[PDB]
Parts: sequence; C-alpha cells; structure tokens
Amino acid sequence: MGKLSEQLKHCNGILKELLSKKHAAYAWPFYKPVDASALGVHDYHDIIKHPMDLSTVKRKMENRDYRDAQEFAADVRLMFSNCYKYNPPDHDVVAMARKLQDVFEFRYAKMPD
Ligand SMILES: C[C@H](O)COCC(CO)(COC[C@@H](C)O)COC[C@@H](C)O
Ligand SMILES: C[C@H](O)COC[C@H](C)O
Ligand SMILES: [Cl-]
Repeated sequence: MGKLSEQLKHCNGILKELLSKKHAAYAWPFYKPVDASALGVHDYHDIIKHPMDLSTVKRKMENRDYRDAQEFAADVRLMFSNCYKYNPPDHDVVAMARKLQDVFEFRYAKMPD
C-alpha cells in the first residue's frame, strides 16, 4: 500500500488516539456509522447528506484513500459537523463531539511541517 507520508503518519497517530480507551467516554458515538433505523432517526439521511465516522476514516487511511493531511482533517471535521447539524446544541452528544474535537484540533495543530 506504500508508506504513509510523515504528515499522514501524524494523522494516523491522531486517529489511533481518537479510538483509544482514554477518550472512549466521549468518543464512542463516533466509532461506527450512524444506524438511522436502529436509533429511530428516520430523518437522519435527509439532513446528513455525507455521513462520516471514525471507522470509515480508519478504513480510508488503511486503504490509502487520503492523499494528504488536509483530506483526512476534512473528513474528521465533517463527522463533527454532521453531529452539530443533526442534534440540538444542548444535546449530550454535542458536548461529546466538542470534547473529541478539542482532542483532534489540538493534536492536528502539532502537525510536522
Ligand atoms: C449520551 C448519549 O445520549 C449519546 O447518544 C449518542 C447517540 C445514540 O447512541 C449516537 O450519536 C451519534 C452521533 C455521531 O450523532 C445519539 O443519537 C441521536 C443522533 C444520531 O445523534
Ligand atoms: C466545539 C466546536 O464545534 C469545535 O471547537 C474546537 C475547539 C478546538 O475546541
Ligand atoms: Cl477542513
């Protein structure tokens, strides 16, 4: 598949961290694709045109779908944005998203040049 670039190695590290036990208390809703029918959110796919979640990001990284760090970051941010779009701003899951996004943005900002 070829070695990830230095920047994508950093991205992969961030991704592993987002999936790790120490963040699980707020990361878990983002682990897998939203199963709209299971949750009874029958409007989800009308509102969210481009679903994204951490398992999908992981598969894309493994498959070398991301050609650079920017493409990776856009997907992670899309995942958070979908949460902010679908849910009311006082929802517990929105607070979880904000916390995980803090983890993400601060470490993404430490990207090697
Ligand atoms: C503390 C609990 O209320 C957290 O609920 C999460 C869930 C239920 O497991 C899944 O959220 C997935 C994110 C990606 O939106 C909230 O589900 C409602 C819509 C899908 O957000
Ligand atoms: C909570 C906002 O949607 C995302 O903020 C990220 C910042 C690094 O805390
Ligand atoms: Cl972006």
